[PDB]
Amino acid sequence: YTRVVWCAVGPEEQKKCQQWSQQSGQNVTCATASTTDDCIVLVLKGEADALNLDGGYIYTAGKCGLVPVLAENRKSSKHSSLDCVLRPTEGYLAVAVVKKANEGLTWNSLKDKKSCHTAVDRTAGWNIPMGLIVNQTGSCAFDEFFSQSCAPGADPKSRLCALCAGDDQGLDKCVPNSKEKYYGYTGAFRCLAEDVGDVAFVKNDTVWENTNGESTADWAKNLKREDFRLLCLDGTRKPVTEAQSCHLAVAPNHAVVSRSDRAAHVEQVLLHQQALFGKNGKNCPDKFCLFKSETKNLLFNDNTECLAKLGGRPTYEEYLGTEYVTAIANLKKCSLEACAF
Ligand SMILES: *[C@@H]1O[C@H](CO)[C@@H](O[C@@H]2O[C@H](CO)[C@@H](O)[C@H](O)[C@H]2NC(C)=O)[C@H](O)[C@H]1NC(C)=O
Ligand SMILES: C[C@@H](C(=O)O)c1cccc(Oc2ccccc2)c1
Ligand SMILES: *[C@@H]1O[C@H](CO)[C@@H](O)[C@H](O)[C@H]1NC(C)=O
Ligand SMILES: [Fe+3]
Ligand SMILES: [Zn+2]
Ligand SMILES: [Zn+2]
Repeated sequence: YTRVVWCAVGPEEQKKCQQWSQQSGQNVTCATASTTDDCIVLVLKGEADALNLDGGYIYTAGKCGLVPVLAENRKSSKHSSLDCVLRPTEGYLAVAVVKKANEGLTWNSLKDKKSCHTAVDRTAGWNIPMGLIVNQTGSCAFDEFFSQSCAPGADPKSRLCALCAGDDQGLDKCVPNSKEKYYGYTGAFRCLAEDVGDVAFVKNDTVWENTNGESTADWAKNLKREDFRLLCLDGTRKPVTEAQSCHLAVAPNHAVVSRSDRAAHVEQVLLHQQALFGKNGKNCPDKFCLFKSETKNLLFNDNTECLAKLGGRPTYEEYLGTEYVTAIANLKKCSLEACAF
């Protein structure tokens, strides 16, 4: 009676989830929805139990009363004896990436350029960079700052969707799931790499995992790191090896959320599922790896080492930290105490 219904966002997640479901002997089964917001609503209703969320999505979910359960944890430096599940999480570095060739474009000349964003309301792709730009300009006209963008989840006929490409057929332009060619970390970095946009708002790790052979994927196999630079907030440009000193912010790790009344069942099952299909897991790479999806980042980021227990049974505000929570409150002025649903 601890069976968990995962929420898959879009059909490729759904496909991975079904393979997970089948491989788990139905300890995990799958609900599917078209956007993250719809998946949150399913969980609210009790029609799904859980999914992994970006930080901006944890905020929306948390005002609706959902709670973080386990955090994604990637490759670590200090405290590396301590086992992944126990090891605290550090956050990731939100960066703004450009082409080297595009000379002279800096954090200080982004007005009227072309922008690539993971999705609207995501941490590295939107909350951080738009939060900065509104604050930098005293202006809530964030939809008027770039000339065109791919910002999945924005109005498809607005300039915020003009660069979005939609699916293999050109359908679903600007939908916030992986059918949108330029959706997500890997999508927004693609948007930049094919020179559709002038800047992509992603995290530090995306640049590395999609260059210098780390990706075999079609558009990525020939990408070279030296061809990109990070935009720092002092107006300078740096190599993508300097993310530590040229980032826009540090982001709270993506975390599994659930209904509070289900949080404990979800926690146990996921710990158990990870021992079966995570990094060194009994059945990965043999039958199934929870943490791989050929760089599509389906249901978990592909760089995820393990899902880690959280210290202090945190609220969602505590999980996100009080800096990030205000920044998001401030930004949402352009648009306090209400669940959105
Ligand atoms: C930014 O991201 C890259 C890619 O994740 C980091 O480099 C990896 O880090 C671990 C140790 O932290 C190495 O052992 C991996 O092999 C690296 N991956 C690759 C593909 O080279 C880098 O450390 C991160 N930088 C900062 C400043 O956070
Ligand atoms: C308020 C709304 C708008 O466009 O006017 C908006 C702004 C930014 C992000 C959004 O995405 C969500 C999603 C769920 C709840 C609230 C906002 C929704
Ligand atoms: C924007 O301005 C407010 C007011 O100073 C500040 O609290 C917030 O952290 C700023 N947001 C970002 C994303 O830097
Ligand atoms: Fe994120
Ligand atoms: Zn910093
Ligand atoms: Zn607390």
